[PDB]
Amino acid sequence: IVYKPVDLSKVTSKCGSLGNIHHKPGGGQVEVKSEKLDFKDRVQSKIGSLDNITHVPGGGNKKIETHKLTF
Amino acid sequence: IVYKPVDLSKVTSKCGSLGNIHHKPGGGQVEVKSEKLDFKDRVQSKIGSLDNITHVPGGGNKKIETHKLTF
Amino acid sequence: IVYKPVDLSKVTSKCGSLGNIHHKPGGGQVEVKSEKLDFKDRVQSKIGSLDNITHVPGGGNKKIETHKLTF
Amino acid sequence: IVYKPVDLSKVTSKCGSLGNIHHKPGGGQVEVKSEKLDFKDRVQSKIGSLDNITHVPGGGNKKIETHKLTF
Amino acid sequence: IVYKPVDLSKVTSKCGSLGNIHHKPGGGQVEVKSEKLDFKDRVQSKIGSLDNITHVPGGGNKKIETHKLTF
Amino acid sequence: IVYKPVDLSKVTSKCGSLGNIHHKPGGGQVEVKSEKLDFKDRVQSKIGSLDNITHVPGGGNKKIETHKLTF
Repeated sequence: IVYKPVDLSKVTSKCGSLGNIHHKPGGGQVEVKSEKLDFKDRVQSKIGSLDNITHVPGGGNKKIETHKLTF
Repeated sequence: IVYKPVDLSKVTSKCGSLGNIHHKPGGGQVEVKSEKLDFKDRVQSKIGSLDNITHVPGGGNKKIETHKLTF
Repeated sequence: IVYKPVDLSKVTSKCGSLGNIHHKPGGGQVEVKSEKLDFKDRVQSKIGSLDNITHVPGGGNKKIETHKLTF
Repeated sequence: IVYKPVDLSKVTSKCGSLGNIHHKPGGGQVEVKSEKLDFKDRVQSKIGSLDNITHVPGGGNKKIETHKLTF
Repeated sequence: IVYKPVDLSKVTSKCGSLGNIHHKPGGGQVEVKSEKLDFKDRVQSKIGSLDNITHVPGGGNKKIETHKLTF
Repeated sequence: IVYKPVDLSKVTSKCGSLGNIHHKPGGGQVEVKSEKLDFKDRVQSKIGSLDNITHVPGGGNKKIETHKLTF
């Protein structure tokens, strides 16, 4: 008996933002005028911000491999 | 007995935003005038913001492999 | 018996923000005038920020390998 | 003779107001205008009050346990 | 002789107001106008009150257990 | 003779006001205008009060345990 299985395989994930091109983003003009507003609860505001924000709770890998030879 | 299976396979996921081109996005003009608004509850606001935001809780890989030879 | 299996395989995750190009981002103009606003709860505000922020609670690897020969 | 009984039991009372959620109660508007009323006997009045009041004359526990071995 | 009874039981009372959600109750408007009323006897009055009131004279637990071995 | 009974049981009362959430109670508006009222007996009045009051004449525990071995 000759037992010579070969694994050359690939298992791949490419997830999120990959290989994107952003050429001169936000070259324009933003004007905000606010006089006398009242806010009674939470405010989240972004004006002209252009941040890059990444969250990756994923992307984990398992390899499990079992060999048994019983004579 | 000769046992010689060969695995050259590929398993691939490409998920989200891959290989996109954004050329001069947001080259225009944004004007916001707000006098005397009143807000009783949460406000979330974006003006000309243009952020890149990526969340990936996915993209995890499992390989499970098992071999037995019984004689 | 000859038992000579071969594994040359790859298990790979590419998750988050990879190989992106940002060329002259935020070259434009942001003006904010805010006179006499009132805030009774939490404010979070970003103006022209352009931050890079990464959270990676993921990306963990397990390899489990088992061998037994019983005679 | 082997006398090995086992009690892992639970006797539980959950009585009154438990695990309730009250989100922004009384967020509205109450106006009371009274000009020239006359009251010849006891007045008890609540306007917009929103109190929490708890009376617990109950909720007591009794355990009685008795063993006898007679030979 | 082997005497090994097992009690894993649960006896539970859940009485009153449990696990309720009240979301923005009393968010509206109440107006009371009273010019020249006359009251000859006791007045009890609630306007927009929204109180939480709990009375629990109940909710008591009694466990009685008895063992005897006679030989 | 082996006499080895086991009690790991629980007797529990949870009575009154437990694990409740009150989020922003009484965030609204209360106005009381009273010109020239007359009161000839006791007045008890609450306006916008929002009190927490607890009375616990209950909640007592009694445990009685008895053993005898007679030979």
